[PDB]
Amino acid sequence: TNVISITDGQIFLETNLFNAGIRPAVNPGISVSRVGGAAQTKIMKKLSGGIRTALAQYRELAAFSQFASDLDDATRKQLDHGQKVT
Amino acid sequence: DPLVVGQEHYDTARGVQSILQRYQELKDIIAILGMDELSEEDKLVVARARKIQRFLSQPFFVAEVFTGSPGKYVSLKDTIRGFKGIMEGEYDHLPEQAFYMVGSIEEAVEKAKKL
Amino acid sequence: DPLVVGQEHYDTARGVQSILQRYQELKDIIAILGMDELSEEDKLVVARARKIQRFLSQPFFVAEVFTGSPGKYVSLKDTIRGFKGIMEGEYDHLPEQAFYMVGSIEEAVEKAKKL
Amino acid sequence: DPLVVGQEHYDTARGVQSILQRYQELKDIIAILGMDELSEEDKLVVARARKIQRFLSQPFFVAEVFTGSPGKYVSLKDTIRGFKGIMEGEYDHLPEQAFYMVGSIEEAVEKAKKL
Amino acid sequence: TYHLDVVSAEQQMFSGLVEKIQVTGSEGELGIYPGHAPLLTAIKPGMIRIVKQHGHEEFIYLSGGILEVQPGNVTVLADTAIRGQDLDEARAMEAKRKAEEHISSSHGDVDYAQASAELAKAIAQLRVIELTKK
Amino acid sequence: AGAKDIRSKIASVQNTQKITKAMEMVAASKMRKSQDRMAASRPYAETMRKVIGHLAHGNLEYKHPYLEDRDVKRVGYLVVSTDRGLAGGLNINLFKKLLAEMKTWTDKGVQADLAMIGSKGVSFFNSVGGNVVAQVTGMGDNPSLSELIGPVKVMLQAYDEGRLDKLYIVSN
Repeated sequence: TNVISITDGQIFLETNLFNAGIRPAVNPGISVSRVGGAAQTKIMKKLSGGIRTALAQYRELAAFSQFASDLDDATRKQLDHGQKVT
Repeated sequence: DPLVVGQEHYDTARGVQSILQRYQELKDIIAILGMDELSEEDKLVVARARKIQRFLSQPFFVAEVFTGSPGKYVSLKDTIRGFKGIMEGEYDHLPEQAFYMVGSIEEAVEKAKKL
Repeated sequence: DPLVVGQEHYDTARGVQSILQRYQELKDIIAILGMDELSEEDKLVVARARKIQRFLSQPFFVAEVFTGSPGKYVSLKDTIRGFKGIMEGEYDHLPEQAFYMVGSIEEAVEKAKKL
Repeated sequence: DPLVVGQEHYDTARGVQSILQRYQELKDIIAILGMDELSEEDKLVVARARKIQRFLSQPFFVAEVFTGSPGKYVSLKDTIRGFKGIMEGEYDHLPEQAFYMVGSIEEAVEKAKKL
Repeated sequence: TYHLDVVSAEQQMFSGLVEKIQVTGSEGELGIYPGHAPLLTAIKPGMIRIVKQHGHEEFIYLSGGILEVQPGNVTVLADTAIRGQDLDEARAMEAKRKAEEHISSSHGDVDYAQASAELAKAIAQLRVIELTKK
Repeated sequence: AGAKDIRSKIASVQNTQKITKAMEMVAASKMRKSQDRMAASRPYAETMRKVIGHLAHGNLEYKHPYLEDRDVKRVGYLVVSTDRGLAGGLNINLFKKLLAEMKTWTDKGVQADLAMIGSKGVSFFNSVGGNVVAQVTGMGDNPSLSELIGPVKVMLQAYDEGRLDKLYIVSN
């Protein structure tokens, strides 16, 4: 708690995501950098917002992944894209 | 890691870990909603994971008294081949109990025939 | 203990205890899924356990001031007979409200006539 | 509370609260079942809730470098009057974007004239 | 006048009042009139002319079905029916191509029992596609 | 167990909430798509029930067994039922009405027969221990007009040969 309060940002490494094969194990949405895009180069700053939002959509569609056979093709696209980014 | 174990062994171990993790998630769904509610892919993963779980069991020499049965020794090469065999389709058709405290994969078929 | 109380009392007590324990086991299923998912024997277990819970209620004379209804004194034989009848299903046709705060099983049936 | 802010302010705030709560309920229906399910009175509360939600926006004097629009200061009587107006169904006919970042309602009617 | 109802297992083809109609039958085509003699019959591959109020016809393909005339309100039941502009001349010409192939490609009696129905379907379409131009 | 275990339990309940919400939305999508099929099938059956209005009353009417009222000794029921659980108190509230009617006929000794569509009907009435003459399961999203014909094949052959004296359809 002390170190969480002191620092500028957190990189949460997760055991479930490490056993699941996501080797860097970084848990998005809970990991954060309060400096953000100021730290970042113009090209990376331009491109990375797509990743941010794509994984945001993927998180909610992952619950539908069990029965994603019956979904709107727009939602199906968002899910397949979240999977391929992940 | 591959620099010691080689890619063959590393890939086999990581595959087993991923399968068991996925099954640990699916088991919670099953416990309330029932296995009929799953995807057929998830049903197959649950089946093959529940097999791998039992294949990791091995009767031990020192535990002869406890198990009333003779213990088994397995080589690393045969172990790798057995887990590859369960991760693919070769033994999709054997029951779960055919793997329990067997020994090599080459005699799990024998327990299945006995079961 | 069967030696001191005798077999009928002991058997009735252990039957009541078993049904109420099984009802505790079912309540966690019922909380999430609701009762409709239960098996037709589980629904009967619940339907009898609820009546047992109501029939354990009783008006007290010192509780005449609180409840406003006359207190009841119940002989042990009436208790054993009543709970044995409920568990055997003799009263499966009465509503739950018939059993709440009645002295004896006769009073349960008389309350049931007026619901 | 009515004894502190007065009945007009209290009723206006309670109305806004109720409308936004109802809109957050109807968003669930619009997702699960779609706009066809929605009645002509429920469509009205949705259409008003969007306008109330946007009229909550306001340009700040300190944010001008972001918005590029000069800031607004809105007196309590004016904001009460605006939300009471929208709730009473006058200004129903304006576009919902006439309310966004505008200021008071007297400036929303100017924005709608050119939007 | 009188009300006509046309339905198939897939959709309701028509429903409403009509002035007169000419309909396919088992032996031959028949024209119905207001208060006509009540009858029921199966229908061979063909079509129905729906001449509504003010004299406006429309042309419905009836590949197979049954027609009912017991009440003043009449009724057509279709095992297969197609609305007159969902089909087209190109579709009936494709049916012609299919049927002319299968006539050359059917050589026994059972397979001719099927190719004859394929031909009848093609011919009924080739008929309605011409009637559609009026 | 301790707070670690309680936290794990809470995680499992949260997972259950998400899954039991996603299959609420998917179910609503199927219910509207199937409402379209119902609304398309409705006119054809309504017209058919007008057509049998002729057979119900005219001045000249030939013999036909399916129309001739017959003295009743044996009655058949076609019960449609689900392939899937979690529908709540749908199946059983139908089945108790079926059993009330079946008991009503069985009271006077009139015999009864059942033919089922759907897994839960098979299981329930095998548990009660009634007759089952014919069966079909695995209908999925929507069965074909031809793939459900077995039960009606047997029930119609039974009403033709006088094996049945009435035939019923049973559904929500």
